[PDB]
Amino acid sequence: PVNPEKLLVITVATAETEGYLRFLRSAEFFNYTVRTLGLGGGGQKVRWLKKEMEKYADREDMIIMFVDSYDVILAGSPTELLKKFVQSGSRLLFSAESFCWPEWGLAEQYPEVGTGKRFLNSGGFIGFATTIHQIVRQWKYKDDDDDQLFYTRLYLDPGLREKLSLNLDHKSRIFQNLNGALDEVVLKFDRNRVRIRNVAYDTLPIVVHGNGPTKLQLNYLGNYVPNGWTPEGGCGFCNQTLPGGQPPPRVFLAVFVEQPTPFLPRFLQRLLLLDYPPDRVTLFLHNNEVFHEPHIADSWPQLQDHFSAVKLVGPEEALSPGEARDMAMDLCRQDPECEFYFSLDADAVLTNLQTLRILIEENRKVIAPMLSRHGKLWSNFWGALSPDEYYARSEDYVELVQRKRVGVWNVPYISQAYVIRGDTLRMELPQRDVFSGSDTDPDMAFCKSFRDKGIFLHLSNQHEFGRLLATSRYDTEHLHPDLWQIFDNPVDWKEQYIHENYSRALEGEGIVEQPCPDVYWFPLLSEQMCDELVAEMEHYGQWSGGRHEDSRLAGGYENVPTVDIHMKQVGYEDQWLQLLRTYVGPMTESLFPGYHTKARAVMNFVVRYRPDEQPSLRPHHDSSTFTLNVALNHKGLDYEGGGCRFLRYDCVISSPRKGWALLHPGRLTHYHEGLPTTWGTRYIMVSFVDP
Amino acid sequence: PVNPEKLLVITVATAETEGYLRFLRSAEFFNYTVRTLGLGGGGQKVRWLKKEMEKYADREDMIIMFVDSYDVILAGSPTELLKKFVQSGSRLLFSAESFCWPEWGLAEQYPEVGTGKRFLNSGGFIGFATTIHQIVRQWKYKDDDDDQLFYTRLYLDPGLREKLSLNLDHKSRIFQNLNGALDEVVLKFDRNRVRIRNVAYDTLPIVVHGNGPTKLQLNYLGNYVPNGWTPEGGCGFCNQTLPGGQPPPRVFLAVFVEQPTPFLPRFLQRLLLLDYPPDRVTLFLHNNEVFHEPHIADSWPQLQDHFSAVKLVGPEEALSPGEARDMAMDLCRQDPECEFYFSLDADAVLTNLQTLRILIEENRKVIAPMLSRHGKLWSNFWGALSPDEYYARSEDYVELVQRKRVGVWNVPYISQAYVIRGDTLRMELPQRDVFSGSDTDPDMAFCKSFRDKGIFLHLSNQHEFGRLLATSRYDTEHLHPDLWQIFDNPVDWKEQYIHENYSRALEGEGIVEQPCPDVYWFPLLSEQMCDELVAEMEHYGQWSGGRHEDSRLAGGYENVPTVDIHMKQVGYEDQWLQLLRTYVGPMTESLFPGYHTKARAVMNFVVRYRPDEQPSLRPHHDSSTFTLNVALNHKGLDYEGGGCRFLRYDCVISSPRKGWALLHPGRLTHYHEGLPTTWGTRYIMVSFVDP
Ligand SMILES: *[C@@H]1O[C@H](CO)[C@@H](O[C@@H]2O[C@H](CO)[C@@H](O)[C@H](O)[C@H]2NC(C)=O)[C@H](O)[C@H]1NC(C)=O
Ligand SMILES: *[C@@H]1O[C@H](CO)[C@@H](O[C@@H]2O[C@H](CO)[C@@H](O)[C@H](O)[C@H]2NC(C)=O)[C@H](O)[C@H]1NC(C)=O
Ligand SMILES: *[C@@H]1O[C@H](CO)[C@@H](O)[C@H](O)[C@H]1NC(C)=O
Ligand SMILES: *[C@@H]1O[C@H](CO)[C@@H](O)[C@H](O)[C@H]1NC(C)=O
Ligand SMILES: O=C(O)CCC(=O)C(=O)O
Ligand SMILES: O=C(O)CCC(=O)C(=O)O
Ligand SMILES: [Fe+2]
Ligand SMILES: [Fe+2]
Ligand SMILES: [Fe+2]
Ligand SMILES: [Fe+2]
Ligand SMILES: [Mn+2]
Ligand SMILES: [Mn+2]
Repeated sequence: PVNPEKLLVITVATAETEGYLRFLRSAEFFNYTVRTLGLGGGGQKVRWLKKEMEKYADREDMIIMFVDSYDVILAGSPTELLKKFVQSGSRLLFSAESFCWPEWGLAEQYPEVGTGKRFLNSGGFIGFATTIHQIVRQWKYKDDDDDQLFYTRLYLDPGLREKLSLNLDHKSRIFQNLNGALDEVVLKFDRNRVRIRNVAYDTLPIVVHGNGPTKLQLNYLGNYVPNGWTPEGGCGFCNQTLPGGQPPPRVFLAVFVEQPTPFLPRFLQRLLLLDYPPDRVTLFLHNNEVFHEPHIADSWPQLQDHFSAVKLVGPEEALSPGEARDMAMDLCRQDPECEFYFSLDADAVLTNLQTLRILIEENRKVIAPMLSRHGKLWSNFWGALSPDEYYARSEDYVELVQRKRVGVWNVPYISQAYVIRGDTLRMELPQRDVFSGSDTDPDMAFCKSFRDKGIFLHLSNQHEFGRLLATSRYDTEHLHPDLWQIFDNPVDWKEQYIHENYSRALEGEGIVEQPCPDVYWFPLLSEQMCDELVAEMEHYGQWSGGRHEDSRLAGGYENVPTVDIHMKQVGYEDQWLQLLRTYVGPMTESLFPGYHTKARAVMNFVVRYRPDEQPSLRPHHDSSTFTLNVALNHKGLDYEGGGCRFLRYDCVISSPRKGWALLHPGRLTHYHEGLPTTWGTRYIMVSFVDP
Repeated sequence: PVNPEKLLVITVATAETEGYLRFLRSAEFFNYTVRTLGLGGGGQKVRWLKKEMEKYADREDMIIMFVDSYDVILAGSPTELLKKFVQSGSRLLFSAESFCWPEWGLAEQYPEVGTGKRFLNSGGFIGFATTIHQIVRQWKYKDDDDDQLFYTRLYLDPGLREKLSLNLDHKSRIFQNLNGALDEVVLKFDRNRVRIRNVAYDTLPIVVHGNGPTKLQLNYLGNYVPNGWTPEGGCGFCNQTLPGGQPPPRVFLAVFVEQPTPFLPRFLQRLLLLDYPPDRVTLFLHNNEVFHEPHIADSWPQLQDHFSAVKLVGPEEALSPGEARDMAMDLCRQDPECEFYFSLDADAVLTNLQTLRILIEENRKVIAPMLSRHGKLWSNFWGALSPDEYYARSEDYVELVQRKRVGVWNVPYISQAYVIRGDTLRMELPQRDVFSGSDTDPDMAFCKSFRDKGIFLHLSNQHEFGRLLATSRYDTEHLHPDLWQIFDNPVDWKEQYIHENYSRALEGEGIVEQPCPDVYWFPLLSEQMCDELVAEMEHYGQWSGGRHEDSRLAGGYENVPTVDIHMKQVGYEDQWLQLLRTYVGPMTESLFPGYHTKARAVMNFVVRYRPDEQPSLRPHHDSSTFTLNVALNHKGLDYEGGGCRFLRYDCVISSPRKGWALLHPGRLTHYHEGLPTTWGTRYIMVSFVDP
C-alpha cells in the first residue's frame, strides 16, 4: 500500500499556455502535486530534469512521474496510478507507442512484444527517484540533441535494462500515447467524471498523451476528461465577472458583408439593440457589395449617433475579404484601448442581445457563439477535420448542435461570429497576415493561424444565441429580393413579412373578428409586406385591361373582369402558394371546424381600383370554396372609397385594414360586390382557394 | 228596283232535322219568307212543287226561289239576291255545277261555257212564278223518277229554253254548289256576319249548296255563315235553362276503362264532385283491365252511397270495348226515365265540375266538351277527315284548340266525353249496333252511326272543361306505376305528388322558414308522395350494408357510409332529376339571389335509420354545393329519434316535417350530423346537387 503523498509529477513548460493550464486543471482535480520545471531537439528537457533529480538522488521512498505538459491530460487518481506502477514490478516504467523513432534502425534491438506497443516514448514515465536519478545524470549533451535518442540508447542496453529493471507500458495500462492508437481509444462515462478506455487491451489509462499529429483529437478528449463535461453535473469550467458600478471593457465591433446577404436592413437595425454600453463600442463595417450600399446608407446616420466611433470601408476600396479582416482585426491590435475584438458576419442572426456580455464574462482567449442554420445541422463551427483540412463530422458533433450536451468546447474551426481578447492579438499573435497570405480560404487560414500558436478556439453552446441565414442562392434581380425568401429563410421571412399579431390571433384570445355572418377578419400581412408587394406589382407595370377574362360567376356569364396582375405574370405564384399552406391553411381549419385545406389556389392576383378605371366590381360569385381578400394600403390615406359588400346579408365592410384579410365562402350564399373607389388607389390581394 | 216582299223561298223537308233548322235559322237572319213543302229518286219533289205552283200560275209579279233544305245555307239578303237575279236577264235561273248528271251523254247537248260551270243542278233555282209554273206543270211521272232528268231534258231543249229565257248560273253569282268547287270557296269575314267568296269567279254567292259528298264541308261553313261566329259578336247561337225550384233531368253516367290508365284512383274520386244532384244520376262503370280492379274496389263503397244507383261490369265478362259501349248506351235507351246519356272515358280529366250542367243547358242533341292533352294539340275531336276516314286537320282546327275562336261547333268526330239526348237515342237511332258491327274502330263507328242519320255532332269550347291524359306508354310493372308519370303527365303528377303549399311558398308570402343560419325549410312533397316512395323503396328491399362507400367528407376520409338505396338501383334517377330541375331549382335560385342551378345531382339516395342498424350519421361535409334533405315519414309516429344538427352553428332541427325539405350549403361552413333514431324507422331523401 504505497502512500500517494510520496509521488511527484514533474513536467516542463516555458509558459502558461492553454494546454499547460488544461493539464494543471486535471492534475488539481485528482489532488496531484506537480513541479513545473523552467517557467522562464528537446534535449534541454533532460538537462532540467537532471539538475532537479540531484536533490532526490538517494530517495528510495519517492516515486516520480515525468510527463509532457502541453499534449497531456490526466484521467486517474494518484492512488490508482501507484497501484498500477507497483503492479508492474518495474523500477522505472516508460510509455510505449507504435512507432520506433528517431532512429528506426533500432527497431530490431527492441525486445519482442506479442500483441502490444513495442517501442519507447520519452514523453511520459514513472519510477523511483533513485532509479531515475541514475539515468538522468548520464546527460552531458547539448540542449539541441534529441532526448528521445538518449533514453532509447539507454533502454536498448540489455545489461543496463536488466540491472535497473526497466520496462515499457506495452498494453497502455498507465500511459496512453494517442499517435498510432486513435481507433483504440474511446470515452468511458461516469456520473461526475469521464475517462478513456483502451478497447485493444481493455485497460483504463491514467495519462493521456496527444503526441505527434493527434493534437485536435486530444483537444476533443480534453473537453470531457476528467471533469470537462459530466452526464450529471454538466460542464465544470464554464460560467453556467463585470463590476456593477465600473464600466465594461472597450469593444471593437467589426461587421463584414462579403456577399449579397438576405435581410441585411434588419441586421444593421439589430446592431442598435445589443445590451452593451454603446459609449464603449467602436463600429467597423466592411461592405463588399454595391448591392448593399443603399442599405448601409439608410442605417448609417443612426449607427453614427449610437456608437462611440464608426468607420466604413466601401466597395470602391476593392478590398478582398481577407485584406479587410486583416485591416479590421489589425486596427484593434494597434490600439491598446481595444480590450476586445468582435467580428460578426452579416449572415449571423443574433437573437440573444446579451451575446457580447456572455462571451466576455466567459473570460476565454478566443470564443464564439453557436449559430445554426434553422432546422438543419450546418453551423458556424467544425468538430473535426480531414488530413486535407476539409470538413468532417466529429463524434459529439450532432450532440452539440442539438444541445444535448452544452458547455464551452475546444474545436478546430470557428466562423462568422467570435470574440477575441485584445491582449492575445498583440501579444501571442502580433502578425497582420492572419487571414491573407496563402491560397487557403481566409476563414480557414484564420483558425489555422491560431492553432499554430497553440491557442484554443472555444465554442459556447451554453445558451441559445442565434442562427445563420442561407445566402447560397440569393436572387438579387428583384425590386425587393427579400420578398422571395419564404423558402430559404422561413423564420426571418415570417418576422418581417407576417403581421405580428397573426400568431396571437391564431392561438385564440379573440383577436379575429367576424363582421358579416360567415366572413372572418384577421391580421395576416405586415405593413412592410404590403408596401413591398404593391411596389413590386406596380414595378412590373403591366395591368390587365380590356378583353380580360376572370373566374367569377355573375348570372350565367364569367365575363366579370378586373384590373389585376396574377402571381404567375411576375413569377411569384410558388411563393404565394407557400404562404397559403403555411399561414392561411391553419387559420381556415381553425375558423371552420371539420374542414381540411391543402391550400389549393390556381387564381391568385392583385387588384387595383382607381376612379379613372374600374372603380368598382359588380356582384359576383367565386370559383372557389373559400376566398382570401387582403387589403394592401390604408383607407382614407391612399384612397377614399368603399370596400366589400355581401348582398344576401346586407352587411358592408365599411373600412378595410392595411394588413388584415377577409375570409368568406365563395361558391354560394355570399354574393359579394366591390364598392366604388372615389379618390386615389385601392389595392387588394385575392386568392380563390379550393376550387 | 224589285220589291223584296214579292220573293218567296220554297223548300221541301219531311222532318225538322238539324240541317233544315240550320237552313231556317239563316233564312230568318236575313228576314226571308220560306214555304216548307210537305212537313208530313226524288221525283216527289217536283210533284209537291207542281201542286204548290198552281196557286201562283198567273203571278207575273212574283219571284220564287226553290232550294234544298238539308244541304243548304243562305249567305246574302233577299234584296241583294233579287238584284243579281234581275241583273241576269233570265226568266228562270238554274244553279250550275261541274258534273253532268244523271245521263252524262247529254253533256254534248249543253251549250258551251268558256270558263265556268256548264251543267244544270235542280237543287236550287229562282224565277218568275209564271215561268216556273209553266215548267213544273209538265210533271206527270212517278215519285221515284229522277227530277234532275226532268229539268235536264227541259233545259236541253233549244227552242223551249229560248222561249222562256232559261239560263244557268255559270259563274256562281247566286248559287254555289260545293261539289267540284271545294277549292273555289273560302270564307269572307265581316264585323257581325260571315260570307263565302268564290275565288274562281270573284263573286259572293247567296245560296250555299253542299251537294253530293261535300256534306262535312258544308257543316264546316255552317259554323260561321251567316252569323254562326263573328269576329266581334262571337257565336250567335250558343248560351254564352233549368228551373230553379224543379229538379234537373235524370242522367245516366257511363265510365269506361278500356286500357290501363294513369291517375285512375284520382278520377273515380273526382266523380263524387260533379255539381249535379247525385239522386238524379245512375252510374255505369265498365272496367276492362284487372290492373284497375283494386282501384275500383277501393272507391266503389263510396260511389254506391253517393249516386242514385250504380252498376259495375268487370273484366270477368270478357266484354270488348264496343260491346260494353253498346250495353251502356243501350241500357239508357230502354229506360224512358233516362233523359240524358253521358259517356266519360277514364283518360278524360274534367277540371270544370259544372260540365254536365253546361252541356245540358246547351240544349243540343249530341254534344261534347273540348279536352286537350296539356301543352299539345291532340284533342278529343277532329276538324276534318280524309277520303279514307282517317284524321286530317281542318282550316280552323288549331284556332279552336287554342280557343282563339270559341262556340259550339259542328265537327265530324268526337270522342272520350259527350252528352247525348235520351229521346234521340230511342227515336232517331233505336239500333243497338252503334259501336259494334264492323271492323271499323268503335269510336269511329260511333260518329259514323250518327252522321248517317243526319245528326250534328257538336263540340263546345265555350269554356275551359278539362284535359286528356297520355295513356300511350303507361308502364304498369311497378308497385305504384303513377310515380313514374312525371314526364308523361306533368300537371297531374304535380297535383298528386307535390305539396299543395309548395306553390304558395314559392311565390313569397313567408311560408318558407329558416331554422338555422343558411338552412332553408319549405314544403315540397305530399304525404301520398312520401308514402309511395318509401313503399317502393322497401319493396326493392336491397339496402346498402357494409363495404359501402359514399361521397361524404369527414376529416380527410370519405369513409362515411349510410343504409341507403340510390335512385339508379331502382331505376328512378331520371324522374328524380326532373323533380330537381322543375321544382327544387326554382326554389334555390329564389332563396339564394344571384345563384343559378341547372340541378346537377349525381348522388341521389334514400336513407334509413333504425335503432338496430346505423341509428345516426357522424359529422360530415358534402360533395355538393347545396344539399336537399326531405323527410319521408312522421316523427313521433313512425320513429322517435332526432333529426339534423349543424355543429358550427349549434342549431338543431329537433323535429323534421313529413313533406318539408331542408336546404343547406354542403361543401363548407355547415358541418352536419344526424341525430340517433331511438325507436321505429326514419326515412329521408338526400340529393347532393351541384357537385
Ligand atoms: C397587436 O396587438 C397589440 C396589443 O393588443 C397592439 O398594441 C396596441 O397598439 C395600439 C396602437 O395600434 C395602442 O393604442 C395600444 O396602446 C397598444 N396596446 C398595448 C397593450 O400595447 C398592436 O398595435 C397590434 N398590432 C398592430 C399592427 O396593430
Ligand atoms: C297549407 O296551408 C294552409 C293554410 O295556411 C293549411 O291549412 C290549415 O291547416 C291546419 C291543419 O294543418 C288547420 O289547423 C288550419 O285551420 C288551416 N288553416 C286554414 C286557413 O285553412 C294547410 O294545412 C297547409 N297544408 C298542409 C299540408 O299542412
Ligand atoms: C482533495 O483534497 C481535499 C482536502 O484538502 C478534499 O476535500 C477533496 O475531496 C479532495 N479531492 C479529491 C478528488 O480527492
Ligand atoms: C228584320 O225585320 C225587323 C223588323 O221586323 C228589323 O228590326 C230587323 O233589323 C230586320 N233584320 C234584318 C237582318 O234585316
Ligand atoms: O372586396 C371586393 O372588392 C369584392 C371581392 C370579390 O368578391 C371579388 O373579388 O370578386
Ligand atoms: O339530416 C341528416 O341526417 C344529416 C344530413 C347530412 O349531412 C348527410 O346526409 O350526411
Ligand atoms: Fe384576373
Ligand atoms: Fe370574388
Ligand atoms: Fe350511398
Ligand atoms: Fe351530407
Ligand atoms: Mn508531447
Ligand atoms: Mn242537296
